[PDB]
Amino acid sequence: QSYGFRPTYGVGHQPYRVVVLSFELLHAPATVCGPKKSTNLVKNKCVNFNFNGLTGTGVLTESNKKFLPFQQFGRDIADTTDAVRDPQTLEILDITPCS
Amino acid sequence: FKNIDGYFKIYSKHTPINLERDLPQGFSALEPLVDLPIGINITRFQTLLA
Amino acid sequence: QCVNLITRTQSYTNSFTRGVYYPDKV
Ligand SMILES: *[C@@H]1O[C@H](CO)[C@@H](O[C@@H]2O[C@H](CO)[C@@H](O)[C@H](O)[C@H]2NC(C)=O)[C@H](O)[C@H]1NC(C)=O
Ligand SMILES: *[C@@H]1O[C@H](CO)[C@@H](O[C@@H]2O[C@H](CO)[C@@H](O)[C@H](O)[C@H]2NC(C)=O)[C@H](O)[C@H]1NC(C)=O
Ligand SMILES: *[C@@H]1O[C@H](CO)[C@@H](O[C@@H]2O[C@H](CO)[C@@H](O)[C@H](O)[C@H]2NC(C)=O)[C@H](O)[C@H]1NC(C)=O
Ligand SMILES: *[C@@H]1O[C@H](CO)[C@@H](O)[C@H](O)[C@H]1NC(C)=O
Repeated sequence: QSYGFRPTYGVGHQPYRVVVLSFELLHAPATVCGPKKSTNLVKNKCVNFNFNGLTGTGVLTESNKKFLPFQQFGRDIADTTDAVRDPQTLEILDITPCS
Repeated sequence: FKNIDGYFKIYSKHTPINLERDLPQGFSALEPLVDLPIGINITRFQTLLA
Repeated sequence: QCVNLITRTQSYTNSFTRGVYYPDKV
């Protein structure tokens, strides 16, 4: 059946553009997420940092503790969550307790 | 190749040899190559030739 | 369309300490 959709039609018959957003949660997680806010790197009186998901408080530094080009984490013998390289500039970082 | 939690993680590492190979007496680690998030039921596989 | 001429028998051999990979990106 055909729609008329003349400009003088009543509100009950006026056309409405309907957009439906469908979301799937199957057993196959991927990188389909929303946008995240990005800030500037801060050290020197350590501030709280949330680098790519993990959160810490240590002193960001530019030490020569070079990781592998595929690793994105850092852990000591005590499984301490060491700093991760910069997700943007790929600069290697390291953290220590802030006194 | 692995299929766990939907991620088809592929590990690989190119290692040169010197003579005939029979899985020689050497150690070498494999680095992750890709992390395809498809979650495909993979129960068979065939080596593709040219 | 394909031609079936690649099928052949199998064999066995002794391996070594192979297949070790990085279980995590840490
Ligand atoms: C990984 O191992 C290599 C091989 O020893 C290290 O490279 C040496 O590093 C020291 C310290 O700076 C230098 O004095 C040597 O001259 C380097 N050797 C070579 C052949 O380059 C490398 O430092 C190690 N990686 C880390 C992160 O320590
Ligand atoms: C994210 O975007 C920033 C800004 O464009 C990139 O920083 C630039 O990096 C290039 C090197 O590739 C430099 O020549 C520019 O001077 C940088 N610009 C600024 C404003 O810092 C950064 O490389 C990008 N990161 C990724 C992973 O794409
Ligand atoms: C893949 O095959 C499995 C069984 O061969 C299908 O059934 C799933 O099995 C797993 C574990 O046995 C369960 O956790 C799922 O709930 C099952 N799914 C259903 C719909 O019954 C499975 O459906 C196939 N496909 C996928 C994408 O896993
Ligand atoms: C591997 O298995 C085959 C058949 O199961 C057998 O003939 C062969 O001897 C085995 N390899 C070793 C090293 O035992």
